[PDB]
Amino acid sequence: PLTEIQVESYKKALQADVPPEKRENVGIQAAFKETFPIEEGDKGKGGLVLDFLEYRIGDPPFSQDECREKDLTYQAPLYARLQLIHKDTGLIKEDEVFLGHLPLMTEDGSFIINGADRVIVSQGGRTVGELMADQFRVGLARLARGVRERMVMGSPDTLTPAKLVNSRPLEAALREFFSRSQLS
Amino acid sequence: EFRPGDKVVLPPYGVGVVAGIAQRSVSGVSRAYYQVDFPGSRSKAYVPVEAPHSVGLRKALAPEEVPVILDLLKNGRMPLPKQWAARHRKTSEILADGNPYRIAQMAGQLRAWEVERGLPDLDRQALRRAIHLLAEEVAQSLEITVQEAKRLFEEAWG
Repeated sequence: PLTEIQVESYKKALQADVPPEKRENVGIQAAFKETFPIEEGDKGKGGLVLDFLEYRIGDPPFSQDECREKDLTYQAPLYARLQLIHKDTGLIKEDEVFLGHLPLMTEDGSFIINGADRVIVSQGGRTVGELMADQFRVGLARLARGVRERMVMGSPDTLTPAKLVNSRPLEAALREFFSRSQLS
Repeated sequence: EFRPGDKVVLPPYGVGVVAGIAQRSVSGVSRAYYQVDFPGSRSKAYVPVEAPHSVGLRKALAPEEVPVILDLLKNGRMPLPKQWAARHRKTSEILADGNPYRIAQMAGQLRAWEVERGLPDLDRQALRRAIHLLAEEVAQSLEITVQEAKRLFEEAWG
């Protein structure tokens, strides 16, 4: 079925059950690894590196029901394990940080956006995951070229992955992607 | 120099505990690190063994370094810059370096002002942040809660 590939498109796009090390360079993992690492500075000055280890997805605040009986979304928070390394001193600081909330499919094949049981569609051969997985790549693009802008206002000893990162650019990237979608 | 289970401090994330010695290859160069785990945090730090003081790592206060800290909060005085810009710079440094003794002595001075002459909010935030940090390292050292470590401080002032 059309809806079968899609609930699978999305399925492996996420690898949300795969042990990160057993996760493959596909979709989200691809997006992450394409984006990361981010180097900046001349190595000597504030020579920096922000690198990706893995992402985790923390299960949704509510099951289908509650996201439904409320003008909100069936979402899971997504966090990623990052390391900041000073090329100067060799110190690594590893935080898990929150990047964005992330919408989930039903076995039916739909999302509960702001309560609305909306629907995205397979275009130009691209499937659900793919079309989305590239939107992921977008936010991350925007987020890099952030992180690396912060990288050059100094504060080396003060800096942390946490401080290089916020949730806005990825929030936006999926905000827009899902404001362009059908209503079942 | 440092051993697993050692309670430690690493500016800026503060107190932690040496997990063990980690071997990471990072950017094509494999090296040994001390691994530091942070409080209910999921955040870690990896410090090269070759020189860890060099990079800010230190032991935390022993339970017997603690009463001297409490005396600093109670009776501590230090000279501070005339002008607010330079003063905030000094305090900003003291807070960053993470020297508990220097921080306690600063905090003692700042609190003193808060009483006699009055403390600017800007400087007040330096005091709070100082308290915050000291309460966590004292809580760690005596294995009491942070709320409990603060309450200690509160009494040291009256």
